[PDB]
Amino acid sequence: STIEEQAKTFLDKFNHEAEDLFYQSSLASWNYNTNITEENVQNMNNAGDKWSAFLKEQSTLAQMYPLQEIQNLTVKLQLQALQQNGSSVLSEDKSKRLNTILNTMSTIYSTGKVCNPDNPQECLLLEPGLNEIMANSLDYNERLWAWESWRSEVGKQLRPLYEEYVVLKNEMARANHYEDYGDYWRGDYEVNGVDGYDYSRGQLIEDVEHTFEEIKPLYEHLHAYVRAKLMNAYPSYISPIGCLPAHLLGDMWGRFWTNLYSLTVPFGQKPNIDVTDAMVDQAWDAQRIFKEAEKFFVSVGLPNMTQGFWENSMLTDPGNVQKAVCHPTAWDLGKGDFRILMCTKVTMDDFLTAHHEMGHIQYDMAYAAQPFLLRNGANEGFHEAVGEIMSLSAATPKHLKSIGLLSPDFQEDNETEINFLLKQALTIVGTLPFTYMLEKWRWMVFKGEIPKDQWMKKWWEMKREIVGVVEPVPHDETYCDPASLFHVSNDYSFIRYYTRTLYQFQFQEALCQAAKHEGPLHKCDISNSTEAGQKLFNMLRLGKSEPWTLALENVVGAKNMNVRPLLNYFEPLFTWLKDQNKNSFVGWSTDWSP
Amino acid sequence: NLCPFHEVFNATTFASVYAWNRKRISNCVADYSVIYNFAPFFAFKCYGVSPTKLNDLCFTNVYADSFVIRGNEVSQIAPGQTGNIADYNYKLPDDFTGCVIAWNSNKLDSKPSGNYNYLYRFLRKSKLKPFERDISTEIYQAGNKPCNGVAGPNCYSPLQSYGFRPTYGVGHQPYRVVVLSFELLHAPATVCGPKK
Ligand SMILES: *[C@@H]1O[C@H](CO)[C@@H](O)[C@H](O)[C@H]1NC(C)=O
Ligand SMILES: *[C@@H]1O[C@H](CO)[C@@H](O)[C@H](O)[C@H]1NC(C)=O
Ligand SMILES: *[C@@H]1O[C@H](CO)[C@@H](O)[C@H](O)[C@H]1NC(C)=O
Ligand SMILES: *[C@@H]1O[C@H](CO)[C@@H](O)[C@H](O)[C@H]1NC(C)=O
Repeated sequence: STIEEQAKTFLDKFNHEAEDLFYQSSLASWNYNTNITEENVQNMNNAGDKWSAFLKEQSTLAQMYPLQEIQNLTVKLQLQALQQNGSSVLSEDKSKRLNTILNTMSTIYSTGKVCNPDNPQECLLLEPGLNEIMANSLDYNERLWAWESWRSEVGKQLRPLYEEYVVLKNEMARANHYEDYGDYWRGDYEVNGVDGYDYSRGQLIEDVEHTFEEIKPLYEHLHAYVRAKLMNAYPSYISPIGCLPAHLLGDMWGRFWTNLYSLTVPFGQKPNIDVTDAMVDQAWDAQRIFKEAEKFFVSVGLPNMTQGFWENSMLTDPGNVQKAVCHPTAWDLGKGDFRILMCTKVTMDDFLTAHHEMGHIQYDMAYAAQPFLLRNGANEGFHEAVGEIMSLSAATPKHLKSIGLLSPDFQEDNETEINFLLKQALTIVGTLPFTYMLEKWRWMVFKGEIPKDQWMKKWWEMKREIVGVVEPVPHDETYCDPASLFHVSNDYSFIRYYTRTLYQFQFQEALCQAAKHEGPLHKCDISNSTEAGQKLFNMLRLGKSEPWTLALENVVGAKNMNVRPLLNYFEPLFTWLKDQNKNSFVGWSTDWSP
Repeated sequence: NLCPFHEVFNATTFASVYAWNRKRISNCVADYSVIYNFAPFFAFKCYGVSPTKLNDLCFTNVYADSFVIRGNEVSQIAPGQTGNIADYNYKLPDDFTGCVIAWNSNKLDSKPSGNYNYLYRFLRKSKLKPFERDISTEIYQAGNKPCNGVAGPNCYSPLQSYGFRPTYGVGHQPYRVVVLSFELLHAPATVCGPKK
């Protein structure tokens, strides 16, 4: 028996045992998320301990077979995923210190309650209070107070922990035969062994930078329009030539500009599209919503869902008798069990997110034939891109008219298309510069080529030039403003939101080209297109077996991130912006001084 | 005389696929209509014999192999198939004049705690042959180093379990499969169909 045959046998035994234990762990987690008790917490703890203890032993018995003696590619990928040392390279004391640091950071971010104003009796929490007062606020002083109060009390707590967390993560990454933790993270968009379809962990940086350079003019036009619209509401608070203050971007950290729509809608007289009224008047429930979504998927060509999905998914909150978190998530519990957990209201947003999680489920069933370690997207943006394709398609007025929520009396015009494209750009384009900024900063920090005594200095100077958001007040080095973000504090990769944004529009362009759709791309409908369904399914069924380069080419025809689908998607909006903001300055000055 | 056609289909427990149960049926009236009592039959393939002309021929013996597999492994119970059931657990010949009957048993079998009593074999030195049974549980060494007993780094005990929870998908649910194989040896046939 050769080393590769030994690897095959080991990987098969693994796949089986891992599938069993993963089903047990996922079922325990689903029981908890549908029923928050103490017995359910204990069940998750036991199942997760068993799963992690199995994964450690299987990794330490996978280290035996070297990769250099393996000629197969699927076996190579499975053993590469299984042999990952992870945090085991660190000593016991260092590993426990890192775990304690991560837990303390997560608890500080989650339980953070700030109480500067008046007596500490009045304090707000993340979800209802701080988000409610940051999303919809017209008070510059109040917004500044909230932003600087959260950035001061919290960041000062994370920074002493964050520096040592960075040191420990960099040490672990170096011990893992990498260059830094940034390289460890970039090792996900890496292909080695395939000729013609290969990727490098620095090639990702080059590609991301080139794509952002391509996207930049559209972002500058959108930024100028946003500043011009914000000026009318906010007098004497934003300069005509300078950048945009960070605390007035709707979100807590300015990740999304979606909430900045009431102050930026061009055609206020023209009503926006919304089908909530007709949806609730036509006696529509969660069952009907999901039945319509599965009808759309069947019309596209994808297979229907199991009868167990309907009887096991919890689509509505079961009242206050039992408490259950209803964050919309699609569950792939393993052995043929697909469930969706969400609190479905009769709303356009809930309909769209039902389509999104249903696309996630379709992706999960597509690669159900792949081995356990290859049951994932080609990279970490493919799943969200696949879901967002169907979210984009199901929101079109043509599809709404076809299904029945939109009356035929309604007409489509350039004003409506501009409103829809502006909302889409605020949601989608406005997050790409921020994501690229954050991941560039984190990569530079982990690489260590920059010094440590100017973390916030470099963070702010990169905010000025990349995203165009300025510091409302000066910040010293005791702050840790990047750590205030959930992904930064909880040790999460953030380039996935950059990559998925390009991938989803590439997929939409390819599928609409294969659906013989004529006209603008934003008015497309993948529905009733078995050709588009088959083309998407070809990439869907691959999973992680084929390299993401080949998976992208199998459905699109390109080999990397392309900005052209995004640009020709937003071409009508871009042309309208160019026509409209010609009398106002475009861009941000570098000479601004508070 | 009516031999246990009902007892094979209506049995409290069904054997594992790796060690399946074979019953030799002889000296009978045919009474194939007892088989058709069960409505939810997931598969009624009838390779080599008409599914309506069974009650006209005579065979020396009839074998009713009964076992439990997954839903996506039912397709491997057919002449010429390949997988893990068709070459390590239960292979049936290329000719195979007979019928394959399978129906879902997610209620009788399966258990929320995990029904690990139903096992299958996933490792063998050589592929199985038509109608062969491998009950031995000797550990299948992966390569280049004898285990001299117990399992280890590249040892690997061969039998693998199903688990069969009731929340599994349709292709991962238990399926009681009863395979009828008619034997036509050049001997006085003992099983015949009724006729006036
Ligand atoms: C949910 O938890 C409650 C808490 O006592 C208990 O009835 C049972 O464990 C679960 N019930 C249901 C209906 O899920
Ligand atoms: C790797 O092994 C699998 C075994 O199922 C096989 O299907 C595949 O073709 C092999 N890869 C190559 C490149 O031969
Ligand atoms: C799924 O859709 C198909 C349409 O091709 C239909 O025949 C089938 O009954 C549906 N099944 C479920 C469970 O919705
Ligand atoms: C898809 O085709 C069906 C049948 O012709 C039709 O009822 C439905 O409105 C179509 N949907 C779309 C979005 O074109």
